[PDB]
Amino acid sequence: ASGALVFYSAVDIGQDWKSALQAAHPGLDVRIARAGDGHVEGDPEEVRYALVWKPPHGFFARFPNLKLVINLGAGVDALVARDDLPDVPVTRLSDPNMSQMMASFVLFCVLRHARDIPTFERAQREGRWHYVHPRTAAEIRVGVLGLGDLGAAAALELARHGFDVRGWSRTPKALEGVSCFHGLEALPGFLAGSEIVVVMLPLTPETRGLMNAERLAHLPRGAKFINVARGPVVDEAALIAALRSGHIAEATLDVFEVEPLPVGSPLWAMDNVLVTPHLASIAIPRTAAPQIVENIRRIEAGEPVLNQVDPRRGY
Amino acid sequence: SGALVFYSAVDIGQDWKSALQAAHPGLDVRIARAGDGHVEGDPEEVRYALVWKPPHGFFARFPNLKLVINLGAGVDALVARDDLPDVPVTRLSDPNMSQMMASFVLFCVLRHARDIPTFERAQREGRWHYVHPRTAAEIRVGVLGLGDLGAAAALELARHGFDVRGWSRTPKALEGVSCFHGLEALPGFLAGSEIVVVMLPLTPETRGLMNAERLAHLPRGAKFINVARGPVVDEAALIAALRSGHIAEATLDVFEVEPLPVGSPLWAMDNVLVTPHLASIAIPRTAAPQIVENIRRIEAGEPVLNQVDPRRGY
Ligand SMILES: NC(=O)C1=CN([C@@H]2O[C@H](COP(=O)(O)OP(=O)(O)OC[C@H]3O[C@@H](n4cnc5c(N)ncnc54)[C@H](OP(=O)(O)O)[C@@H]3O)[C@@H](O)[C@H]2O)C=CC1
Ligand SMILES: NC(=O)C1=CN([C@@H]2O[C@H](COP(=O)(O)OP(=O)(O)OC[C@H]3O[C@@H](n4cnc5c(N)ncnc54)[C@H](OP(=O)(O)O)[C@@H]3O)[C@@H](O)[C@H]2O)C=CC1
Repeated sequence: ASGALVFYSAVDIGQDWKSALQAAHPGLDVRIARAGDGHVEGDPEEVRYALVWKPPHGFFARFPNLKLVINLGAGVDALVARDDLPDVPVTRLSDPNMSQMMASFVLFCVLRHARDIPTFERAQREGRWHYVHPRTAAEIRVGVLGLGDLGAAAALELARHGFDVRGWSRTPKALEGVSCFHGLEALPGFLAGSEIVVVMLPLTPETRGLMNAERLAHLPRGAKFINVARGPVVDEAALIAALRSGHIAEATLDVFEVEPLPVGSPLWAMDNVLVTPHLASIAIPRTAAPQIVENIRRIEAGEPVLNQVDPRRGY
Repeated sequence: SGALVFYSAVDIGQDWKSALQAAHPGLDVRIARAGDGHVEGDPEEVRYALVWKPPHGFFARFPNLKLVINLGAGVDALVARDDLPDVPVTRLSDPNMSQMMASFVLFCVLRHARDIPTFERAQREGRWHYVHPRTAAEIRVGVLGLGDLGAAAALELARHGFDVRGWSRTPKALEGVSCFHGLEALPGFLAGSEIVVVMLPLTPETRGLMNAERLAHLPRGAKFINVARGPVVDEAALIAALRSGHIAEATLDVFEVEPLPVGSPLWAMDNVLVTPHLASIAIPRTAAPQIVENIRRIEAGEPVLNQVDPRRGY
């Protein structure tokens, strides 16, 4: 006995999401809220599901019969910090296609550093052919901070390519072919062995500024630093200082403390830093829709929903 | 077992010697002198030769040679020699080398597929510009050559969700890859390849295969990767196709003349990535086992692994 789904995003095409959802669930009542103020036509009491990205303040209070919130990203740090969040299950998008895209992107980042590509790019700009003897993957230790839906998938993929892979999480995890560390006490040792490090942590009060000057100093000199998580997990000023002193040799950064990265940032002009504009992975309507309609079915049947977030923890 | 002679001006003989002796205790390994190939000891005891571009007449020093092993996966220079002895000729081709090449090809493809050169151009201008990412399933990737390296790369590309196709001389079946074969099918193979990866050996048939005409069969805006041999591509024709925008971007590990001459237009192109011929390499420790296994086989009268056809050139 399905109710209506309301959609809000200023940065996603409502019609694409609507078409995909209706293909997965014929006859689903989908209402596209208006960008900016969230105004939506129809009876708001019929709305039971909300698929959103950064909706206006008070948006959820429009819909008193809301049974389910779905964030349009894998991250929920802004959503869970809201004062108007209703006391219902909160879910995020986290499908195998998103997983694959993120894992492939992380692999690209790691391989790019592992195969000395920034050295060749620097040399190419000078018109210089200079052979550098390649290293095998087995020689290189790669650490993944976070072993969740995305982090574990990336770690497992890195392991397939022959890297000596390690992972860090909050609680114990077993992951075949990956050296698993857990807890804050183990973090220095985890970092000490990570020649290449990949940040795949959600942003929470515990992770905010985790990679500060002290944590960066635990990485071995010449480490390669990749952030595909959230910018404020890293103390950006401290990363810059560590890049400038040569403690961090190179970095690939998809996320930043302030996005877009301000024009004045020293990171722009550094030829040992690769800046991507926060697009490591995204949900695609056609492949994201099935899990959404499955959660609609579950909420109406009284079954527990997939990909539920803990609003207190923030992931 | 007889003695193995080693020749290379660009590989450390001691590392190869140590690895071979670990895999085959007591193996008589003789390091020939760089430049002229002079070696101490009785040359009649030498039965195996592990070489990279040895001097002219090098093999004629060793009349009891039973086996040649090239220190690369490619053998185009070796098989063109007038002094090559009529014995089995093998190349290095181990699963570690395979993995390294496959990972490198994956890096190249992902770099193009995820629009990285666009972000690098933008970064150099201090400009933040979002470009909506494409799923791997939307992107067709073609691999020219489906051998030890080519098939491994194609299979890896398929794991990442790309619509992968492959081209070879004779029919091949490769799970999850659209296989084309023969010269008649090449235009159609290329026409569907948004990203193309050259993984062909250099032979008279493949030399200049990717000429102006073949490049024109690729769709406009194609991304072009060469990790094979430079002369498979008509370099001047590639440059012209880059300049006209028919080829959007390229990643080139190999060139007609290596090192790439300083005057080449390719150096200064921000849509071209130049790497200095190092896509994949043999590592002594993991390459040695197959070499000592072929020594065992040649002495037992068993057929050798990774034999090349000197007439065909691979
Ligand atoms: N750049 C981009 O475009 C994108 C970025 N992201 C970001 O990636 C993040 C990761 O996604 P995903 O893997 O699915 O997240 P998950 O919620 O599935 O997993 C989070 C992981 O982080 C660990 N973790 C959380 N807090 C701590 C802590 N204080 N100390 C140690 N480990 C901690 C968890 O450990 P445990 O389970 O034991 O608690 C778990 O291993 C998202 O939250 C989002 O911020 C996601 C998609 C795209
Ligand atoms: N850049 C670098 O650092 C490196 C480059 N290489 C290069 O990679 C090349 C390929 O390696 P590898 O996969 O092991 O080689 P293989 O010898 O195992 O396979 C060769 C492939 O090329 C195909 N082929 C040959 N001639 C033609 C033709 N005329 N038309 C169509 N297809 C053709 C073959 O088809 P069929 O099977 O039907 O015969 C086969 O699939 C090597 O020759 C070497 O030059 C290798 C390692 C490192």
